[PDB]
Amino acid sequence: YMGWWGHMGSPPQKGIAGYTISPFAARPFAGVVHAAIFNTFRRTKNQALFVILPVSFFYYVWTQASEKNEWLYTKAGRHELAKAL
Amino acid sequence: ATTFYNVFVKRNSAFVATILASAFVFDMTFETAIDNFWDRINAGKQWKDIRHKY
Amino acid sequence: MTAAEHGLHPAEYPWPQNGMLSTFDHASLRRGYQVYKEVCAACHSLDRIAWRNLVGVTHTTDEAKAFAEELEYDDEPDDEGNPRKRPGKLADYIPGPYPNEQAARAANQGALPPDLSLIAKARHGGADYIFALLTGYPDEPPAGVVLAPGMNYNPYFPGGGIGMARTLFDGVVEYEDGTPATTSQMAKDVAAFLTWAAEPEHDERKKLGLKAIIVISAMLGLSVYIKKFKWSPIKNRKFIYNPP
Amino acid sequence: MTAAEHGLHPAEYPWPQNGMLSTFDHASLRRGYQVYKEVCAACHSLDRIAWRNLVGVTHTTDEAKAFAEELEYDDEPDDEGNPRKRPGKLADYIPGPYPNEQAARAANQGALPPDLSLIAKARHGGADYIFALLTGYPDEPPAGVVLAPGMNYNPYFPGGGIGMARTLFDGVVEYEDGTPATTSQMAKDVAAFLTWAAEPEHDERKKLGLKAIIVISAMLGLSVYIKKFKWSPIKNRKFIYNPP
Amino acid sequence: MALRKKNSLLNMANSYVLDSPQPSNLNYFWNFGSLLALCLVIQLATGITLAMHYTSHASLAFDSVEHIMRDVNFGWFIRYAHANTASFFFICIYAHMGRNIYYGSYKTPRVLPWSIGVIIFLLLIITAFMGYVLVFGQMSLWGATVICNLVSAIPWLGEDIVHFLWGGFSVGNPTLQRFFALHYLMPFVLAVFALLHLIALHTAGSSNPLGITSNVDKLSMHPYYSFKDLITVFAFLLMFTLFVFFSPDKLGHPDNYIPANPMVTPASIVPEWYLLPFYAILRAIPDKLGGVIAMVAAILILLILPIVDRSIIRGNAFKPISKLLFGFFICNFLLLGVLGQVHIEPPFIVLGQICTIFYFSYFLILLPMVSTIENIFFYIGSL
Amino acid sequence: MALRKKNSLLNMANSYVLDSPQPSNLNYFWNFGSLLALCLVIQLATGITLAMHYTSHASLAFDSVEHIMRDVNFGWFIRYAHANTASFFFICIYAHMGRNIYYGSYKTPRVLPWSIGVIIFLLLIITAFMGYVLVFGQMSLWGATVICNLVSAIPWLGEDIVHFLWGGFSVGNPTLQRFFALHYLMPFVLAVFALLHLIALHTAGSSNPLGITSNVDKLSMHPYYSFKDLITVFAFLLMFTLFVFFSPDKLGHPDNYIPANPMVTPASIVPEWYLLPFYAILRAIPDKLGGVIAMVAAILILLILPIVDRSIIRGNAFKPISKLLFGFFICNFLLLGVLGQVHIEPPFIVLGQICTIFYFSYFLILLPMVSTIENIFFYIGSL
Ligand code: HEC
Ligand code: HEC
Ligand code: HEM
Ligand code: HEM
Ligand code: HEM
Ligand code: HEM
Repeated sequence: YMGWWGHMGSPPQKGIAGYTISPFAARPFAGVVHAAIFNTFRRTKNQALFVILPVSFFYYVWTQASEKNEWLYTKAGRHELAKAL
Repeated sequence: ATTFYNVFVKRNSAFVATILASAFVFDMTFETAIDNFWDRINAGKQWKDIRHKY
Repeated sequence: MTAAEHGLHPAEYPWPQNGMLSTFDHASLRRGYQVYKEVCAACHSLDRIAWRNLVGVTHTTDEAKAFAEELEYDDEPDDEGNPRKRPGKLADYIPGPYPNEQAARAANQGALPPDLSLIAKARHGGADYIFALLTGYPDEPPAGVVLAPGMNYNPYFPGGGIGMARTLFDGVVEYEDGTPATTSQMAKDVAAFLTWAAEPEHDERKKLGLKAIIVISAMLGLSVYIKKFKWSPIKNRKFIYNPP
Repeated sequence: MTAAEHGLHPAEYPWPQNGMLSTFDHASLRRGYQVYKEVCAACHSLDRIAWRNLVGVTHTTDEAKAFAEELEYDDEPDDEGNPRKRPGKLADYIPGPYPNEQAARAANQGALPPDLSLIAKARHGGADYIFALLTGYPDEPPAGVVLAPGMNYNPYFPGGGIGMARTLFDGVVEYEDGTPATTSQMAKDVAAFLTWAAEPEHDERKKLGLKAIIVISAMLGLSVYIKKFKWSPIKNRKFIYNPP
Repeated sequence: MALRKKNSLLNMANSYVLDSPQPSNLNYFWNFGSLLALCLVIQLATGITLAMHYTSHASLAFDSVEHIMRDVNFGWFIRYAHANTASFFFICIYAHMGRNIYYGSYKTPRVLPWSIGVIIFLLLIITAFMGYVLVFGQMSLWGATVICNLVSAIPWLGEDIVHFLWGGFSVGNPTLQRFFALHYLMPFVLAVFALLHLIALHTAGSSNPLGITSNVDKLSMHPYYSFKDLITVFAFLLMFTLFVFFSPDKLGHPDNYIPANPMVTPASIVPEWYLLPFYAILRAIPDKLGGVIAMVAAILILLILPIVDRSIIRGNAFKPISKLLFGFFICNFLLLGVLGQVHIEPPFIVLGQICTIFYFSYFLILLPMVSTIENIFFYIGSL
Repeated sequence: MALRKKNSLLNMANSYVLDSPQPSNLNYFWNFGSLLALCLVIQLATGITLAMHYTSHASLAFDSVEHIMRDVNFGWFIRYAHANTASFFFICIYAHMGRNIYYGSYKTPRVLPWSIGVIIFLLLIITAFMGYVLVFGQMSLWGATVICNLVSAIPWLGEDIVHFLWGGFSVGNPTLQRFFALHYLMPFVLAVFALLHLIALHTAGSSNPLGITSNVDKLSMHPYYSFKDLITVFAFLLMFTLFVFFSPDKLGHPDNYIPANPMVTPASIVPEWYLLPFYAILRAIPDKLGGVIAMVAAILILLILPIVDRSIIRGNAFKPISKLLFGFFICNFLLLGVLGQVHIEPPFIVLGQICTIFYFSYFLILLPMVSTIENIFFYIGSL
């Protein structure tokens, strides 16, 4: 499934012209400020829900469970604990 | 500044010699500099600061 | 579990050694050794500490040799193969108050006072736990606590009933540096001393960490420049496609 | 080196255990233990042998427990942490005559009688050396030998001057099996016993070796048949060459 | 022809670290492979060094570790480095497995590197469990006791096997000495399997975050990924530094600084943090043997990902529903970790069981369903 | 295409042990390679097992070996197997090196496997020396003392390096514990180099006893050399059996059954038998540093065989004069071995020096001369 240099196993390529400049000729940090602010904000915004939803749900679950557990082992929670066992 | 490149950078033998000599200097000076800094932020705390009583 | 069964969690006190760049206060360490020697050493060993460990931390070579030379240690047998004692040397370990566990328990109504060389690492809380425990004996147990015989109430100890009685009272030690020996002062000093005993590398470790942080930070910054530099041909690459 | 400095090399005696298929004579082992116990044990320890090791070699479980129970061994401290003794158990090691090296040397004009658990492996010659040494004290040292004080002449010992005096004399032991306890008989028995002590696996080892020899021999024979079988196409290959 | 290609030995190195053709778009999550190799190298160097100072006999083991801390020059560093890197090794291995699951690295044609990887993961667990025992503190002993007693569940022979592992009737000297020997060995076995999974991967090449072929656009491993790997090496070393130098015991259990005492049982016997999710899965099943099977199945079930993922598309970059499901799966795995260290009390008992059901249902139900549905949405959605 | 060729992992195995094309005329001296692999496997298995029972602390080491002999089930066998196989490993390695020298396996195109082989030989020596120390009997200690004191000869830093090796001011606990760790490690390093020299060899293929190309007539490694290797495996196991079961201490020094005593110096401090020729070479030079250099040079000089053999013909099968010279060289190497264990007394002092001169002159003078002359005799002789 993968070859090696010169016979990598790409479908034949024809008509793509690729251009680049020397590392010494480029500014390595060109547009870094724009990227660090706007690009990172864009990428983060687009992924936010996929992190926030599961994290917030499982944190809420843990919070409820730890608070119940704490309450069951107080004086006030004696009766509810007796039933729970 | 071409001069600087030509002397210290162009030949890799010279570049590596320069890097190692710089590492030697850095290592010795950084040691001394941190020692002094550490003694100033921890003044009166360390054994060397109370040793004089004994 | 009940809070009682866990023990009350000790406050976070601002120890001199808290802080990325902070050493122990060695004057406090020295005071704390004197508390260990005059109070705790009656019941608790410090078996992992040798006299040489105190030198250049709390005491000069001469003071520590004096401490060693006051004691008798087991020598190699004499020429008739009879046991002999010798005076202590700096390489000797600080000797314990009891010859074995059984003797220790017999002297403490069944409880075994732990070795204190590691106790600051061996309990959640560290210095703070030792300080809280030594200072945290209430005059009277909270109403309704039933102590087992030979137990004392201390909320910081898990379960509440600890076999060690309160031992620090104002002026049980006379510090040689003129510091007022209050319960709180002595507890702070001995807790600092025990923390040092548990992690004697602490001061050196934090200094080497400072050097490491600085060098590694600079290398991280430079590695980012170098990565960006070398990758710019790939990032900057542009294409023109003319379908054939 | 001179022959003296090497020691005379001991004769090859025909021990019952010499021979690929031969075990120790266990009756001799038992007799030899009795010689160890009544003669050598005064000066020499047998520290690597436990009472349990004698069981089913030289003695029954009951005889060996009796031997163990006659002695006192250090117990765990009592409840006041005072030292205690207990009677011996089969798990205990046979105890030495001296508490340390210094006591041993003091009792033997400076010489240290070695532990005998490994002595059969630890000297060139093995059983033969032990037998030769015990039986090889001449009445008079060869004319011209100057013995150091407290040394005895024995040609088998390197240098000739050995700190151990002759100890086996006719009838120092009374064997329980009615065998005449002659110097030579006792030396043979104790030498056999010590050989067993050095290599207690000896009997089992040689039996497993017999099984291994047989299986491995058969496998070697068959591997030759199989090799020849599989190789015959290559060995038997024939060519016809017609230059093109 | 250049020497690095001509000479057979150099050419093997060349094929892996220099001319190796990589996709040109690997993101930073492809850097965990090299971090894991760095952890493995640190563990070998520090581990072999500790072995020069450690004594495996139970009468001396704990004290030999104290001797390393106190007497050996830089012993404190080598000990803490070894102990903390064991934690980082698991952070990196979970990250690496997470990357592989999210980007579908387990799909054809990479089932073999994935499957060998599952074995590497098991060997890492065994290695780290045995290494923990070597300290012979309270957690060392009690952890060994409880974990080795799980083998008692194996029917008929279980008891006999436990006594065989222990070399004894309880955890003690024979167990400690054998774990030393095996703990020394297991990292070399682990290195061999790590190398095998790379060799297996080299037939297909690395996957990439788009999940398409990279055969069209390759980049030499060096210098591009060499210098990109340096960034995470230095980021890793910064995290390593903050633990090893400034908080060396944050990841540790204090009870392991108390010498092993078979009489006193510690308050709560929990494994090291990285084993906690498996421990929660074990507690979830009431049956002893059931629990053990579930715990093993929680690892071995990874082997069925190649089958149960029915997607026509490799990885999750373009699959919104799969990404949500993956998010929940990961967070549930973390909740299992947390429930592994709580006390067996309400309401965590029931919660642990629900999380365990969610864990298994991801592989057995949800991933097959969601991947089937998304296939259909891509087809109908683009018509 | 058959699976063993298709799958990359299987194909690596296939290329070495199954389809590997071998000359059809290898004789029994080509079987030492597999015997050495068998020794290496036996040493790993027995060694790792001993490590489960051995304690590296100097206070317990000797006693732990006695415990293995006396208490551990089959401990006697595992101990003797490990100790005797160390001897067989050197018999087989000398046989393998002898085969290689006689048949010109060191000539192009096989210089690289030969040269890696010389390093394997050095690692074997170090491995076996450290393993011997672990017993901590009298020979263990005194051998470590005298061998490590050779490093004191290195100018300026020599003394400092010895203290560094020892971890102390004499051989004692620190030395023993570090040798344990390294003795455990070194066999794995040795296995890697053994694998490298095979990979290097695979480019040229095995030489053969005629010294001609075998490209014209090849045989699969299996089944032909598989079944031929079995014969020597069983012959080896028979020899192994006779030592391990019937004479387990024939190759041993009795003094190693006396616990190490730094005060008492044993009568005669000699290395294990397989290092004796190098010890004779060392004694031959009066200068301390000279002696050490000569001893190392006696091994490293093997690296120049590719250069100093000027023959146009590979190996000795057809070279009567070279065969005689080789015979004398081998017998001299055995005489050196014998002189390694005699006392430093007349007339063995002078004899040791003459044998050492003969040893070096083989590589430096005689082989270059004889190989040049035989070239001429073949050319003139066949006109
Ligand atoms: C005369 C007895 C005695 C004196 C004096 C004493 N202790 Fe203790 N200590 C004990 C006993 C007994 C225990 C065990 C209590 C238990 O386990 O119930 C103990 C326990 C402790 C513990 C650990 C409690 C735990 O979490 O297990 C610390 C820390 C401690 N002591 C420190 C000190 C310090 C610091 C001093 C004095 C400066 C001190 N002790 C003085 C008898 C003493
Ligand atoms: C009362 C003293 C004493 C008795 C009885 C005694 N030995 Fe010894 N034995 C020694 C001493 C002392 C040495 C050390 C001699 C030396 O190194 O010069 C020794 C040495 C030996 C040696 C080793 C000699 C060597 O090569 O180093 C053997 C073997 C030995 N004894 C066996 C026995 C046996 C068997 C018996 C009795 C059956 C026995 N001994 C009785 C005191 C005794
Ligand atoms: C010691 C542990 C490991 C090391 C050192 C290691 C190293 C690596 C390296 C260097 C790569 C190639 C670069 C990369 O993708 O990051 C890689 C790829 C891979 N590893 Fe690991 N790995 C280890 C453990 C695992 C485990 C536990 C798994 C699976 C459970 C695994 C599965 C894979 C897979 C599937 C790939 C191919 C991923 C891809 O490039 O698409 N590895 N590994
Ligand atoms: C994957 C590689 C490894 C992992 C994950 C690993 C893990 C661990 C862990 C978790 C411990 C417990 C540490 C503690 O809390 O003190 C430990 C201890 C130990 N490991 Fe390893 N280890 C590895 C490799 C090695 C190797 C190769 C050696 C070589 C001998 C080794 C030797 C030791 C020793 C001697 C200890 C006991 C001393 C101590 O606790 O620090 N380890 N290891
Ligand atoms: C652990 C030690 C070693 C092992 C396991 C080993 C194994 C092998 C094996 C299996 C072969 C191919 C089959 C054969 O010819 O016997 C071989 C060939 C070879 N070995 Fe070794 N070897 C070892 C040590 C050495 C040493 C020390 C040397 C050289 C000083 C060496 C040099 C060679 C050479 C030159 C060949 C090619 C010989 C030929 O086929 O003509 N090896 N080795
Ligand atoms: C090339 C492989 C090896 C060689 C040549 C070798 C050699 C030796 C030798 C000569 C001894 C002295 C034996 C004695 O007289 O009692 C020894 C002891 C030892 N070796 Fe190895 N060894 C090897 C591999 C290993 C390995 C992989 C281990 C794994 C730990 C190991 C563990 C030991 C141990 C624990 C001892 C001490 C116990 C004893 O003396 O039997 N060896 N080894």
